Formats: sequence, C-alpha cells, structure tokens
Amino acid sequence: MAHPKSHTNRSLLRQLKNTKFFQSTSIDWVEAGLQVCRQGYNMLQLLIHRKGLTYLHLDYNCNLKPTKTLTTKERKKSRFGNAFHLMREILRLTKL
Amino acid sequence: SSRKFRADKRSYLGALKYLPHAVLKLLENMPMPWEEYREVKVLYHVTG
Amino acid sequence: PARKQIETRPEYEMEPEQPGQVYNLWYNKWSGGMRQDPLKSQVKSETRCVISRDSGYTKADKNPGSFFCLYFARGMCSEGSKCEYLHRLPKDTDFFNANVDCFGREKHADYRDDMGGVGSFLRQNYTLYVGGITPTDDIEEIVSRHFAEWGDIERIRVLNSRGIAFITYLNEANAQFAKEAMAHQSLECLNVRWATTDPNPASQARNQRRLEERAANAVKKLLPKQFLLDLEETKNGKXXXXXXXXXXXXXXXXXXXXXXX
Amino acid sequence: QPKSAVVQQRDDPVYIRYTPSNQMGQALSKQRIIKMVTAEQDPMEPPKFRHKKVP
RNA sequence: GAUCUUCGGAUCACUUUGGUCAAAUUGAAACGAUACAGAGAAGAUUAGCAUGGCCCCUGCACAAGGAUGACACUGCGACAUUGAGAGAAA
RNA sequence: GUAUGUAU
Ligand SMILES: [Mg+2]
Ligand SMILES: [Mg+2]
Ligand SMILES: [Mg+2]
Ligand SMILES: [Mg+2]
Repeated sequence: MAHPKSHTNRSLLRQLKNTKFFQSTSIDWVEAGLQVCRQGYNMLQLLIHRKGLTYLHLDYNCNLKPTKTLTTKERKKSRFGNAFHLMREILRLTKL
Repeated sequence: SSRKFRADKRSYLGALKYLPHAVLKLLENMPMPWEEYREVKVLYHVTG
Repeated sequence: PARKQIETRPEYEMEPEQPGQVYNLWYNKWSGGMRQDPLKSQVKSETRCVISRDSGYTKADKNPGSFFCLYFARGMCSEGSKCEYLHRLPKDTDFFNANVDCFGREKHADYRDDMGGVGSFLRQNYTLYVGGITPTDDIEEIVSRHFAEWGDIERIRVLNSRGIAFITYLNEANAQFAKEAMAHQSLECLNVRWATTDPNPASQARNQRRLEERAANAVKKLLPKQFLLDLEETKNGKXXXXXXXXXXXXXXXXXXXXXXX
Repeated sequence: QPKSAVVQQRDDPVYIRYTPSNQMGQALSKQRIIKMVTAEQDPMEPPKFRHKKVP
C-alpha cells in the first residue's frame, strides 16, 4: 500500500454531464439494468454488421454462433478478438 | 433498424468504449436484499 | 392549389431473395446470393407525373431561393399543394450555384462508375444517357414527344442500332430534372445515366466549342463598357479614324487620364 | 491520446471583422462583423475519416 | 401576465433549430453465385525467418498468425579503336 | 480441388 498521490479530481461522469449531449433523470434500478443490457446488445450488433459479418447472430443472451457454416476463408473474417469477447462475456453476466 | 436514426449509428459504436464503465456503476449500485426496488440517478446520451 | 399525386405514401418492408437477406442494420440493405439480380433488374415505377396537369403554386414559390421537390419529378409528391419545394420546370431564371444540384442535393467530386442520380462539379453535362424500347422508326416521334416536355432541348440523337439516346439540353437545370423524371418509365424501364465524353475528336471539338461559347456569353456581361464599346465598334466599322482620334486623346490608366481632365 | 471524455470548451466567442476585396464588383465594403463559435463535439463519435496512404 | 403607482411611469423576462439528403431502385461496405486454374527453395516430398511497398485481412498489440499471407527481371552500357580491302556520295 | 488468386 503506497500512500496516495496528490491530485485534482478528474471524475469522468461529471464531464460528460457538462456537455449538451447527456441529460439526467431518476428511474428504477431494474429499468436501467435492462437499458444497459439492451444498449450493449445493439452496440455489438452494429459492430457485427458494420464488418458485414452477417451470417453470425448473437442471441439475446450474449451467445455468439454461426448459422451458415463457413469456409476457412469466411472464418478468418469472423475471428473476433480477445477484447470484443471479454466485453461480451461481461455483458452475459450483467444480463443474469 | 430504421433509417430515421441512420445518423445516430455513428455515435452508437462510439459509446462502446464506455460500456465497461456503465456495467461498473450499475453493479456497485445493486439494490440489496432488504430493499423492494431502489430509485437511482442517471446520465443518458440523448441518442439513447 | 397543387395536386397531391398520392395522398397516402409508401411503407417499406421486404424479404427479397426469400430465404434470408438478413438485413445489415449498419447500412439498411439486405445481403445474400444472386448479387447479379441486384445489379440489373430494376422494376417499373408505379406513377409518372404529367407536367401541365400536376404543376402549380406552392409554399416555395413565395420564398425567393428555393429548390424543386425531387418527388415531384418522380410523380408522387404526397404533399402536392402545401409542399415546401417548387413544383415547376427549371427555367433560365431559376439559376442555382456550382456545388448544388437543382434539387438541393450537393454535388460530388467525380461521378459514379454506373453513373448515378447526381454528377460532378468538375465537369458540366447538359446531356443524358438512356436505354429505350425499339418498336419501329416512330421511336423518334415518341422520344421527342416526351423529352421535349421536361425542358428546352438542344439536340436529340437516337441511335437505332443500339436502343440508346444522347439527349443534350439547353439549361443544365432541366438536364438534372429531366433525368429523374424520364428514369424508371416505359415507352423494360428506360435507363438513364450521365453521359461520358462522346467518342471521336470532331464531336468533342464541337461540344468544346459550345461550352466555350456558353462561357463567353457568361463573361460578356462582366467586361468594361469601353472594352464592350470597342469590339462592337470594330465590328460595325468593318472606324480607323475614330480609333486614331481616341489614341490622340489618350496621349487605372483611363482613370488617370480622366483625373487629369 | 484521443482524450476520452476530456472535452474542453474554447468557449470565448471570437469576434472578427472582414473587409471584402471587390470580388465580382458591385457593393465593395461594409466590413461585416463575423462571430465565430466552436460547435462542441459529441464525446462519443469515433474518427471522422480514414488513413489514405499516398506516395 | 405579476409587483410597486397619476390612466402617464416604471421594474422582471430576449432570437430555438447537431442537418450525408425532404419519401429505402441511380451517390457512402461485397460478398456471393458461376467458370477456369489450382499452392516457395534448380530429383521428389518437405519447417521456416527475413527482404521491398500505391497490396491487405485477423489482432488491444512495438506479440503472433494469415501458403514462408499474397505479389516481386535478370537486354544496356560515358565508346575508343588498329591495320588492310571494297563500295556510294564532296 | 481446398488453402489462394484471374474473368463475368
Ligand atoms: Mg508471418
Ligand atoms: Mg509451406
Ligand atoms: Mg502455418
Ligand atoms: Mg513474407
């Protein structure tokens, strides 16, 4: 344990609140859980489609799987990476 | 799906960067057993 | 005033290529086998507009610097009477500027491969490339009947060997307008595309000559009156004495001489 | 570094006067005071253009 | 409108509009279908590392892969002559 | 008969 460094407070979540692109409101927890769980579903879908990788579909339970069954040439395009998958499986937890 | 929000779609990926940070604020708020529901506060991107 | 050609409108839903186009949420199109069916095979329009019948007053007419409605030329402008954009043909007065197509849509760098609905701002085209049906030699009576309505023409060419037409136009605004209206109509659907430079040297020189003439007319308003007075004076004289006299008097240069006297 | 969330507002409206130089002709001057302002970039939007490689 | 106060007269509040189309064939991915051909190192089989960019995909990656990812040239010449013989032009 | 490219 280090003894903490002197610094001014950054705080991300109050910078975003100071631009005109974010608004504030108060709601129920479970609503805003679903909100996220959805938001993330789409944010992956839009990434999957922008790559034109449209023969795989994520289940609504963050479960990725192929439909077509692919050539080796069409698999190398799929091969999503160490990040996206980690990001995904962190969603699978949030959903539960 | 619809074209009416074909603008947003650029930002929507832009959000992805700050998803892991949304998970973490959410779970550090989980309501606890004795509570029936819990009200919270929020920042949303007006883009949804 | 105005006519709302279709009050109702069209709502888009589809499953083309039956077993799964999927739909790419990123760019709203479907994706599957038979890309050749998407490249060719465009289906006939449900309506075409009639100029004299449909055209009228609008909310735009009151506003000085408006554009025309794209859906008017298509012949389906659901608003019609209370439409925001103009419901007429482009005249010589309407004008517009370089980077803007008559319908308001911005121009681009340098064309499409398959020649789309808008053209480049680097070269000017008063022309139109078509692909039409061929009954007999009364085709030219049919072509001249329809295309003449959309605007003032310069010259209709109709090659009978290959069912194609290079239709130039007087005002460039009519050309952009004409292409949309003619396109996707029957006389298969007519095919409308921007024209590549016509083959051979002589024809290009003839076109270059026309464009140069167009530029000269545009410049002509700009030039000084004395310069204007001259070329005109010289042509009439075709004078020498007058010129000599002028020279003697002279002996911001004009301004300086004016300032002295 | 793209400076995530770190969004700064150069929020002084820069005022200017613009003396035009008889462009086509006609009206000449006036001087016209422009008022510049910086539209404040949405935090999210990723890069707006690709990396074109040219010799 | 509200608060003072002569019916005059104050005082408080001040210019919106994140727009690549205004209505999904002709202005923002290509892949896919089909046909051909069908995988470096001078017998044949075979690991690889590099090498150079107007070739690029996967990848958080200044790891690593993708056939060793794929593609990859090698006449000229800064011209002397010698000595002899034959030819046409001054 | 694909890995990998050429043509419509
Ligand atoms: Mg390698
Ligand atoms: Mg090998
Ligand atoms: Mg290998
Ligand atoms: Mg190599």
